[PDB]
Formats: sequence, structure tokens, C-alpha cells
Amino acid sequence: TKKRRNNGRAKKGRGHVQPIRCTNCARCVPKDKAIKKFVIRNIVEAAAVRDISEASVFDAYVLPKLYVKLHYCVSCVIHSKVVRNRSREARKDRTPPPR
Amino acid sequence: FSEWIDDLEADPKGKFAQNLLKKLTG
Amino acid sequence: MRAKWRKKRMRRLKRKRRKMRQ
Amino acid sequence: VRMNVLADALKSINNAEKRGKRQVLIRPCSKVIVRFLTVMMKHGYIGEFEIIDDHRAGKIVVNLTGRLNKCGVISPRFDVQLKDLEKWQNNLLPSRQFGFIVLTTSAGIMDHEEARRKHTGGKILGFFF
Amino acid sequence: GKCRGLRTARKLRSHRRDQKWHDKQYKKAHLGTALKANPFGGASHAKGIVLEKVGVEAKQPNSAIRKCVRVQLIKNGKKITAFVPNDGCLNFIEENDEVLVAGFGRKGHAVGDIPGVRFKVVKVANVSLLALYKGKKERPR
Amino acid sequence: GRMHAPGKGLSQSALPYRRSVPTWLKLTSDDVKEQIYKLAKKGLTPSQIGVILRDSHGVAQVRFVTGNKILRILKSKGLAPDLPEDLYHLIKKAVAVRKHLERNRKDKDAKFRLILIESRIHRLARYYKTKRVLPPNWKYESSTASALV
RNA sequence: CGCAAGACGGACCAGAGCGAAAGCAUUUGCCAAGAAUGUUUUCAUUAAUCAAGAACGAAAGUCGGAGGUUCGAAGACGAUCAGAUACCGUCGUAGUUCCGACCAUAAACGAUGCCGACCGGCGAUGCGGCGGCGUUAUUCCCAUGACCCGCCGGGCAGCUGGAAACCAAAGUCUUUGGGUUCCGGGGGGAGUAUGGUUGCAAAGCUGAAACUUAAAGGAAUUGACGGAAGGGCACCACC
RNA sequence: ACGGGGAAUCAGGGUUCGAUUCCGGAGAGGGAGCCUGAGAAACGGCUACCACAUCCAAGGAAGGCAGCAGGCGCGCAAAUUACCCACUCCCGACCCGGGGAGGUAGUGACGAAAAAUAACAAUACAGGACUCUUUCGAGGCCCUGUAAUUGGAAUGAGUCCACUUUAAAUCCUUUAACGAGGAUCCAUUGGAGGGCAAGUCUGGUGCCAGCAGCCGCGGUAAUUCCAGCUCCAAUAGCGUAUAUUAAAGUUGCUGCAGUUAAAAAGCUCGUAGUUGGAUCUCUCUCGGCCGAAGCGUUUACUUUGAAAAAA
Repeated sequence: TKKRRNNGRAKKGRGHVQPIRCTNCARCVPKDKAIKKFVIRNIVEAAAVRDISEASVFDAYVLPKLYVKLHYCVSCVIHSKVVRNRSREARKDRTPPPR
Repeated sequence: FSEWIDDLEADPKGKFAQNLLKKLTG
Repeated sequence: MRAKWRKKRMRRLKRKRRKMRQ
Repeated sequence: VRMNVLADALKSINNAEKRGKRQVLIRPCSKVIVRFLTVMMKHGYIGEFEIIDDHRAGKIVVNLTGRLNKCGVISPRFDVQLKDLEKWQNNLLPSRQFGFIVLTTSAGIMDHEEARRKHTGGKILGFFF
Repeated sequence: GKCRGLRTARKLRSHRRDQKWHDKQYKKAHLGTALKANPFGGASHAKGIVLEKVGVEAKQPNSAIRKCVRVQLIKNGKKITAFVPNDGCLNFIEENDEVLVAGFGRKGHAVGDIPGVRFKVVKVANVSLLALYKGKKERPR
Repeated sequence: GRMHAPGKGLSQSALPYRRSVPTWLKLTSDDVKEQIYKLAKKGLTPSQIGVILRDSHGVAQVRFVTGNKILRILKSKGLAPDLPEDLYHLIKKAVAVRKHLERNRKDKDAKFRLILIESRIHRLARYYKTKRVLPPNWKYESSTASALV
């Protein structure tokens, strides 16, 4: 039967969507179907901040950030536990997790 | 009536299933 | 059998049959 | 496109009565539509209605009483002879006590009882009960 | 949807007659291939000469041996397997004696656990199998 | 909806209930007709004539003041085009897309749109041949389409 | 640090737009087209659907001509496993790119023909138009662009009768008739055989029967299982 | 596939069948050509070929049952080489002759109608039946029958009589002589798990034999097989096999379905096809209510009127 009303993708009112490659396996997944994360992390982990800050030439340097756009196929996104299977009623929820 | 009920509920799907259900009220 | 491979085997049989026929 | 405006008028009336509304807007108006509504109103099913006159094709605001179970059109307008009318009312009417079949006949548009009284067959427009 | 027009009678009739050919019984009754493939040639019974006796194994859920006879129909010279119905009735039948054979009751469909047998022996040696079974008559000398 | 497009638009003019000549219009029926003849002599199709009269001189509908439609007036005196305005514009659009197709033979959307325009032209020409606005042997053909515009 | 090739157009990019569908994303110019809105313009039934016919139609594939950057059917090797010549890794030929000619098939899908009415509500969003307090930007006399609040029209959506899953259409159906096209008739045999037709080929379109079978299948319940996820537990589990 | 009249369900609509006695057509083993005649391309007429076939003295001659009966053959499948012109009619020169047209018997389950196989005890019983006074107690006031002890009355199936019947006649009908108490003057066919009415009673068999349209019974306590008993269904009738109709709203015009069960063409143009918006209320003659005469723009229509064989 029809598991999802949008077929698990965001394709409405168009025929073809250019595919992208999963960041793990390089699987061809449509850009709307793929699961996209936008990681904005510190280039230095919170454990290594103190050493590089102490050894910094410039006081108040504010360390830069790593910006990465991660695309996942459904299989890799399930395996990496980014998304989980949800109940029939909780599937419909579109609100991102509160974090 | 009770004997038919006993025979039916002993083996509700065995060989003596359709006949007992029919004999119940028909 | 998977239907795609069933069709593929049928097509291969047809190709062999038409090769045998002149 | 919009063919057989009588079908649209009757469908609009039926849908408005299903929703319990007190008034329904029918557009476009037509001579056949007005005659059908008059036949309906003589039997107390539809109550008074008012023809809004715009200069192209009128509309009709039809008051509604909850007295109409169903109003329907018959397409195509089959030519029904007086000997074959009993079969048509057996097919279309809920019982012989009530319900009407509207025929357009050489004597005008009227129910099947008037068509039998006037000994006129014609073409079936629709039915209501 | 279906066309509802005062002048659609040709379209309606042509569509109905074309769609009737997608019906199993209509096609088997009117196409003609079923009648040719019928061993009886469209008859209800047929007389044949018993080619041999044979035992067929019943379909898996129930186990037995059905005592059928391979006969050859006189009219068209076809080979048929006909089920001798009752018990000990195969003893009433010998080799190369004419038997009247009818259908099995399912119009060419095999009946019961018997695989691929759609005929039953009705009469053997011009005397009914029922009469032999009930002892009313004997096999002619 | 549209006969060759999936859209279904409600946009179109809405004539008021009153059919009378408006109060603001002092321009008499014969003066309106004279302006119509001057505009048509300048070489304007009935649609453009009506647009100009409604915009600048000010007329609700020419049919309300003069009693006849603009194309009918032009025919009555006689300055109307040999072939109807809408058919002529459809033929011109077909000619334009055909001329574009010569140096853009890889344009397969222009080919589809030309087919649509030619289907519209054929439908309109059939209608006009029905009503004697066109001769019964009037054909639309690419080799002579530019001869009519 | 440069230089040369091809390929591709990230982030912006969205249940957003356009297109008949296939499909379409770097700037600019040219060419032709298009919907929607506005319209007190024009014609005045010119219309809806469609046998036949026709245009287009992903990828792959075929035939010629350019170029081989990457990836890569086939193939050659390299790897625990009982066995890859499978999944993994390294190479790698056709192909992947463009220009002509074919091919006309996809889970070509919304598995939902098109046109026309009627049928609840809501909040958004795209385009056009209308109305309006206020804040922003081009000299201090305005429109206008960006916001803000509504309205109307069209559009992809979202939310809140059916066997049921579900659907504001899959509703207005035993209270059964708006118009029209294609199309199905238990499961296999079988989209097979054969005939016709198209094609360079692959193959496409149209398409049975003998025979066989009492089920196949749809939706949902309960359990059991899952080399599925989450949370707990046991020295008949481990550490 | 000879056509039609017509035959099989009735919800309405329909779906099939019509070789078959009535009306047409066609043919006489297959073709063809003819004579005579008002009428034939006739075949119970001819001619000659093709295929079969009959006598022969081997020179020749004669053929046509898809007429009536009968044979052979084919097949699942179909009657006795009966009597008669008495009826119906036909033919003829005819009141008179002839008619396998036709009639009347023969042949059994084509089928349809009607309709036997029984109607009435003292008796003990399982009962009950209007206020039963008692579980130990009036029960032909009302009814069913376990019956090795019963009784009268009725009658036709049958065999015979009278020859009514009919063209001798068997036939129903009629009258009469015999003709019933295991009224032996003996009712069968198919079933008993469900569908679907009626036993988990007994004995045998032990996944065997077999039953079972379907689902399913049978692998030593079978409600299903084989038998006994008992019972129910129809009944002089029941079973079976194919065809067919309703069931089948599983062909859907009435009246189906096409998201996921089978299914919407990949998409859009397109001619035929189907469908299509509002809108129209001294013309005419004999006597100061009449036949004629109608282009009202032809229609589809409705509703009358003749004409639509008979069965």
C-alpha cells in the first residue's frame, strides 16, 4: 500500500529532479528525496579549544567553523541513525526535533 | 442444546464443526 | 523468478529461435 | 463544456438540499429550467424562486424546503410513449404513492400524471421526489 | 465513463460485442477452438474401445489409486482416460470391450483429486455399470 | 479552459447592466462613426479601434451608441479587411514561428507551438468557411501564408 | 606557480517556478513562443472528446563524424567464505559528451484520462491586479522598489464515499443518466506461439489456443520472526 | 446459418434456440442441357457427363427413398416392410375411379393432463384435550400408532360377456361374471458432515477399497467408504452426462469496474464519430359556420386512423 502521501520525497508539480550523490556510498538519490543535513561545527573540537587558544598569536581570534552540506540516501541515513522509523501516526510529523 | 454446545466448543473447527453450528439454531 | 529476468530469458529464447529460422 | 444546463440546475439543487441550505443559486437560467422548477413548486417541493435578470443569461435564486429527497435529470431525453411510462416510473420512482417524472410533451412540460391525463407522451426531462 | 447519447447505439453495441470476447465462457462457446479440441466432438456421451486399464494417483492431500481405463473413441479415434466409478467395477470391465463414457460433471474440468480425468465410464459391453454393481444384470457371455 | 493550454482563466471584460449611452458622452452616434472611419483609414483593426475609442474619446461600447458593432459599421460603409482580424493575426503568428523555425530547426518547442497555432487556424478557417466569410476553396498553406499577411 | 582538455553547473535550491509529457539551474545578448492577471476591446458558437492520421518522448541501444576529463556494462587481476567469474578494491573497452539519422520504450507514477457544474473550514506560498495605517531607499514638491495588513483570479501544495488503507475527491451512486476517449472480466499458459506491420539491428505495435488450476490477489487485524530501531533485564548471559 | 410466424425466464431490460407439421425459398447422388405444357430448366420426365451401382448369353439393357414402410452404414441419439379411402381434402371425362396426401390402429417412460398402491376396532398402551375431588384413579367427547388375538363394508388393476366404437376393428365409455388382509394385487430413484432435508447407531475396511459437483472424509473408537437398521426428498417417477436460460449488477442500455484487487494510452494535436450555452407568444367558390384549395422552412417526434395471415 501507499506508505506516504508524498512518496517520501518533496516532488510536487514537476516531473524530474536532478539527482545528487549520497555522501557515504555515492548512491544516486533525487535531491528532494535525499536527506540533507547542514553541519556547522567548530574547526576545533571543544576538547582541543583550550590548547590552540592558549597557543594563539592573536588574542580574541574566534576560531573559524566548518560548514558541510551532507546528503544521505535513505539506507545510509537509516544506518547512521540520523533518522529512525516512526509509528504510522508519528510518521506524519514534519516538525524538526527540538534538540 | 447443551450437548450441541459442548460438541461444538470441544473442537470448534474439527470434523464436527459445521454440523454442530447448523444444529444450534439453523 | 523476478519478472525482469523472466522477460530477459524470454527475449533470449526469441533471439535464439529467430537465429535458428531463416 | 457546459452542456444540458438542466442537469447542472438539478444537481445544484440536490447538493444544496443535501447540505440543508435554505437557498440555492442556479446559473444559467433557462426556459426548461423555469418550467421544471414550476412543476416542482406546484407540488410543494421547492417553494418560491426568483429569476435574477442579467442581460446575458438569467440566474435563479431558489428557496428550499426540506421536502426534496432527490431531484435528477435523465440524459439523454428518451422519447417515452404512454404505454412505456409505467416502466419508467417503476424504474425511477420510490413508490407509486409519491414521486414524479417530468416529461416535456407537445402540451408543455408537466409531470407524468398530467401527461397520462392529457394522453400525451414525450421526452423525459427528469424526476424528483 | 460510458457514452450516453441518443445516437451512440452503434458505439454501445460494437463495444459490447467486442468486450464479450474477453469473457471465458463466451469465447470458449463461440470461438470454436474449444469444440474442436473436445474429444466428444460436442456430444454428451461417446462409445469407445477400452485400450487398457490404468491406475492414477490422486492429488496430494488425499491418497488412493483411481481405477481408470484408457479407451479409444469410435467416432474420432481419440484416446481418453475414463474413470470407472465404483469399487469392483473395474473387475466388470475387460480389455477391448465397448464402453459408453460420459463427462465427469464439470464440463471438461477435472473432478476431485483425480488428475486430468474428466470422463467416467457409464456402460460396459452394452450393459450399464450400475446394473452390474447392484447385481441386477451380468456381463454377456 | 483554454483550447490548447492546460490553464483555465476567468479574466475577461464585464459589460454593465445598463445598455444606454453614458452621461459623459456628448459624442453623437454619427461623430463616433466618423471617428471609427478615420481610425480604420489609419489602418487599425476593430479591436484596436475599440480600444482607442474606449481609452481616449470615451465610449462604453460602440454598439450601444451607434447600434452596430465596429466591424459591422466598417463592412456597411466598406473598409473592412478581406479576411477576418483574428484569423489574420493567427496566420501572422504562424508565419512568425515558421520564420523562426528556419534558422532554429533544433527548436522542438517551436514546432509543437506551430502545430498548435496551425490547428487553431484550421478550426477558425473551417468556421469562417461555414459562414461564408471565406471562400470555400480558401486553404491555409505554408507556401502562401506570407502572401496573406 | 602556471598551461591544456573535456565534463559539470555545488552552496543559493525550497513539498518553490516553468513546460503537453519527457524534462528544464553560470552571465549576457538575439530569436520566436507561453500561461496567469487587467480589460465598459473585438469575432459572435467559432465549442468538449476523439477511430484514422500526426508532433514530441528519460535512460539504454543502433549507424556515421568530432573529442576519450571522470565514471564505467564486457573483460583482466587483487580479497576472510565451502564455492565469484557477486557484493569490496585496482585497472579497464564500448558507452558516458556534442553534431546528424534511427529507436519509441520506463514503477514514462498522482500506479488516479480530459472538459463542465455543485459541495465545509483554515493557514501559508507563486504570479497578476485592487485597497490601505505605518517603516525603509535616490536631492526638501510623488509615484515606485523592499516590508506590513487584507481582497479577487489562476497555480503546485499543506493542514484539518470506500473492503479498508485512505480520498475535498477516489464526493454529489440501488435516491443508480452532464459530455466524451481508452480500457478490465478468476490465476497460470502469456504479452508466449503465429500472422500482419514498423526497424540497420536490438526490438516496437497488434496479439491467441490447446492445456492446467481452486484459488491467485487487495486492505487491515492478531501473533510469530527480523543478521530492524528504542528502552530495560539475567552469573541457567557476558565482562 | 434455410428466413419468418414462433419456443424456453416473466421484476424491468434482456440471453439463447427456431432441421421440425403454418407461410415463403431451395433440392432431389453432384453439375449441366432440354422436350411437352398455361405453368418445369420437373428428376416416382428425358439427354449426356462425374461418382456409386443392377441384370447379361458380355452383343446390350436398366438406375436414382432428402415419398411411405422397411434394410445397411453412421453415430449418444430416433417407430411396424400394419389396415383404409370411412373423415379432411385433392385429381380426373367423374355423384361412380384413384390418393403411403391424409386417416386409423402398432412401437415406450420425448413430453403434457388427470390419477390407484387403501377408508373405518374391543384391546394395553406415550400422552394430552371444558371447574380432572388423588403422583397409587370415567380417557368410541378429540385424535397417532409399538400389534405373533381382529371385523365387516368399498372398489379398481386384472381375466372374461354383450360388438356400443370404427371402413371388420384392439382404445376409452357402458352393463354385467369372477377379482383384496402379509388387501404378496409387496413403489421406486437418490441421499443422511456443510452447502442441503435427514443417524456422531451397529458391523467391516484402516490414506487401502472407495466417497466427494465444492469444501473435504478414509492413516483399527469413519456422522462421509462397504453393508444392516433407521430416517428425508420427489414420487410412477427419480439419477446422470453435455447444451442452454435465470442465478450473472461475473458483459452491466437499465446496470459493473479501471489509486492500491484485472485495468487510464507516456504526452499532446487532430478528421470521421458522439456531444453541444441563453434567447421567438375580393389569400379561399352556390346561404353573412361548409368539401375543395395548403410549400406552413422538409424533420425527429407524441397521440389518433386505416394495414399489420392463421395456428
